[PDB]
Amino acid sequence: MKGYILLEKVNIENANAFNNIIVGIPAITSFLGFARALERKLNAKEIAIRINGVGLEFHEYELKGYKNKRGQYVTSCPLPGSIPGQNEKKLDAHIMNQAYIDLNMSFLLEVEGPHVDMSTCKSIKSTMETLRIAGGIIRNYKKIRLIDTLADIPYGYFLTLRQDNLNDAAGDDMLDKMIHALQQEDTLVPIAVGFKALSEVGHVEGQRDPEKDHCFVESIFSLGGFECSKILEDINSCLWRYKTEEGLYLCTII
Amino acid sequence: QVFFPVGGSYHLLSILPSTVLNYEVSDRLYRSKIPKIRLRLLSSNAAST
Amino acid sequence: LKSRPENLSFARCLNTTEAKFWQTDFLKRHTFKLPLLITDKAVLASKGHEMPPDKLEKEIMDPNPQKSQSCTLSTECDTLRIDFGIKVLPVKESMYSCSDYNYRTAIYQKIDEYIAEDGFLTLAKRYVNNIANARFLWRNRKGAEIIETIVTIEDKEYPSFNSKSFNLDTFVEDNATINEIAQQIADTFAGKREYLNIYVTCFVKIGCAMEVYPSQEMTFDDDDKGKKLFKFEGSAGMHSQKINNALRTIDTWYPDYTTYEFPIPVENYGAARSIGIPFRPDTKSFYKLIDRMILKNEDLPIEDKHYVMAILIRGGMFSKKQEK
Amino acid sequence: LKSRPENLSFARCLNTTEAKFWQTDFLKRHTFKLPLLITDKAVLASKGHEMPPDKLEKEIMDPNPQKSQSCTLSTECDTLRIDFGIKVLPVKESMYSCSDYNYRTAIYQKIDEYIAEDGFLTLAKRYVNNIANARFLWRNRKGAEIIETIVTIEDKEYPSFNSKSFNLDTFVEDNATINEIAQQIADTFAGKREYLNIYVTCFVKIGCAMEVYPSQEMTFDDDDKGKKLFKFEGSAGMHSQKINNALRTIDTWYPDYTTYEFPIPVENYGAARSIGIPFRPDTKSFYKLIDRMILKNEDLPIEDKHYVMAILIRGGMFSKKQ
RNA sequence: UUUAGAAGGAGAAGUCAUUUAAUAAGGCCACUGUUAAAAAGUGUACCGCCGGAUAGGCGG
Repeated sequence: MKGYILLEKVNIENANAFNNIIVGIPAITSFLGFARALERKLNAKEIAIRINGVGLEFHEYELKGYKNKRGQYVTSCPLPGSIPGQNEKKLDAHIMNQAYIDLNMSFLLEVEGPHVDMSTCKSIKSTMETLRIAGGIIRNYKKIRLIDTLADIPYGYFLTLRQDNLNDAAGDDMLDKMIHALQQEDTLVPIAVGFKALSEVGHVEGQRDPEKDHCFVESIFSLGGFECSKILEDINSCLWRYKTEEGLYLCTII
Repeated sequence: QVFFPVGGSYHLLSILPSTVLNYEVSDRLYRSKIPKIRLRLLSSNAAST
Repeated sequence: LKSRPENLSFARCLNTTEAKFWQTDFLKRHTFKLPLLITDKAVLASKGHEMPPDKLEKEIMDPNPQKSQSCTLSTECDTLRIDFGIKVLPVKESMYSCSDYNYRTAIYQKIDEYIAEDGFLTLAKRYVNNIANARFLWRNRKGAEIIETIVTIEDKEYPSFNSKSFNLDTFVEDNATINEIAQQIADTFAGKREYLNIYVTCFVKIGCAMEVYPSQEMTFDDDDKGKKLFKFEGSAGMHSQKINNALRTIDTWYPDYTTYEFPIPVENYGAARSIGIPFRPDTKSFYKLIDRMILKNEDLPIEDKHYVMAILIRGGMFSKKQEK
Repeated sequence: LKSRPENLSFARCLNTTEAKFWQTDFLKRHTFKLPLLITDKAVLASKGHEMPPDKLEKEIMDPNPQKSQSCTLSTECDTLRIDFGIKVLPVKESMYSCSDYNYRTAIYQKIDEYIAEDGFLTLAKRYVNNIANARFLWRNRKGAEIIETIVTIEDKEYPSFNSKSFNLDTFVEDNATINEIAQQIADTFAGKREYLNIYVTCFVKIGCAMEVYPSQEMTFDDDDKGKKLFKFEGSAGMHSQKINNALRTIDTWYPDYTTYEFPIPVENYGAARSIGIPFRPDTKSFYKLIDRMILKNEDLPIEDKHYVMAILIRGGMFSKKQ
């Protein structure tokens, strides 16, 4: 009994916003990891469901910092309290690159499995209070609803994948193509969409969990665009789902 | 380090940053007109270290 | 168990949000409110900083143009209102990462023993005491006529407090509202409750057209070097880090407490920015106690247990000394 | 202790709000008041500045378009009313930061001794004197007929003042109202009370449709050029840090005082823009005096103690590089 | 199982003195607002009695 569950107007504060060369919208892997963590939390509990495909609907945003009189953005960071390792006893601590953002957004989860009903919404509502989104903290939400019609989606702008615009530009290396495609269209923005592979599967001394498979990765960047909900083509052509290849962990639409 | 759902199992990642890509992006954005951020949250001593 | 695990981490169980400032009148504080905004300003000072006796003879009579920002109540509203909220999560279900397994079992066993022995009530009472006395007013507090604090859990409006009649060096344990709020907090701490939500609203009668003190941002810019205050959705506010630092000022068990007689924020080495010296640079630090508790099994005194669990509620990265 | 700590700063103890300008009539002083707004005005100069004789011949007869603002009274009201307020906090509870405990205890002991001898009464009298003679009017004081100042505490309306009688060079300590207010101010300064809230209302009679002078905004060479005036809640007003400078004119203990014989604002190096010479460029400065008072632990004349307490009341950043 | 886990930017302040925006002028012509209507919805609730109870109950 497949269905769609909509989480309405979720507020996130101090969400991580600094990739290697991207500042602003957090990586899609963070949202997919949040959905996977929610699914794992439920599966560890009695209610057994599964989540495949997440749709993001932006409503509001605010970068942590201020705007210069020249129009640029200047980002602010919290005062570093203490850092483990050497020089951990001195009052002042070193400052690295970081950025933060607040955002209020709606989520659409394509959930499948037995017993998809109002009890599932109540369970997700009870268990979502102990979660974090992209390193941020959830503060408030509008409601949780069960949606099967596209007309029930509230007003907002979704985020999709537009790699065709990247591939349809001049320049040999794709950095020039990305820059040129950004020059043509002001809607397009660069987003992180996954990780490549820079080594082989193995085991190393010291990791988060010495049972899984270790692999050094890189950050994968592509393009994306914003489409209004009222002019959306179809429900299925807005979702984000995993994709696994030979060291090509990625998120796509399909 | 993060966890990725490979198939039905999980993989452990060890994300690393590409500084040469960062330097190239800085140069290209210097000679461009796309909106950008400066991100001057660093010091000479730290960058040396 | 030979040493700490190579990768162990925790998360804070007391999550606060960003405070928001509103201005109103005291006689109508329950009905209406008005926004409070931050206004830019420029000043022209004189060079009065300590200069070497060579540069001083050349630029003593020089003007000093500087930029700044300020917040100020209006001429007909004399009450400052600050609203925020707290989220409470269990300590046991907060160890995000632990590489080892025997260490995890030992940590769970010690936490369960502490829950059975005390019940997380001392720390809960101290946190609610910090809430009640309105320590979160780092600067605005001074020179206030009436301070009133109201705490609501989900729908039950608990009776208001009077933060003026509360010492900032002593802790009170005889109060019914404090008792029940701390009991619910301890229930969420131990594991009997999945989560807890708290909403705090404070009214201050600072005076008419006086000055309020929002939090100040930490920014870097080559041209500008002025003062920039924190703007939250177009209104003045306070950072969540600053509020959290006031709440965790409960440490009264540090060495040489009888020489100082004031609580300090709980940290790994007992360092406080106000004083400039670490109060626990030695075997009373968190690392030494956690080594004398888990690695070599030994029943520590109750005060050190309180400090260790208070550190655990704060959270951090308490891993082993990483090596090449 | 041997030196000042690496982090030391004092918060101010006399918090003055921002003045707001209103206009009224003198006979209906306690009846009504009207807002006083600011009006734009563009001007056309004739290039009257000093120029080198090279381009002077070719560029003398040209016009000069600039822009500016102005604020004048209306054609039916001749009195200007200024309202503001002061908050007084204890001197001891003002050290914002100090990265040493011995220095904190030494400063507390010195303040306790100063309270024991003097009691912060002379400075309170001088501050109320600077309130009474209306030194904060600045350019509005010139060419005025009647200046009347009223000070209100809580709900007690103190008797009015005749501000023109007081002289801007000598301090009067024989007035009953001045001493009565200064007693409360000294009590708040010492620590007998927690805070004090004073409210000041000044009526100045300058004439019908005359010109008033609010504070002028400081503009850097980024936005534009032209005169801009300060608008507080729409109406014109004075900066809060400009009123505080007038109430800080109490320093009559500098060297070479007999040569000039006037007060100056309390500064670290004794700088005075009104005369352009520095009065404390040497061992009589605050930095030299506070070291002998605390570190060397030696007695000082009561004038230097007065100056040091006056500096502490204003506040500042007295840090020290290692 | 989220580029995961952690965080006090803070104290001090005088913007300012001057000013000639000024001369001249043609808004002009032409035009089809049209057809049809239920302000009614009770139109305003009075004289009296048992009530010693401002409890609650009868007659025209």
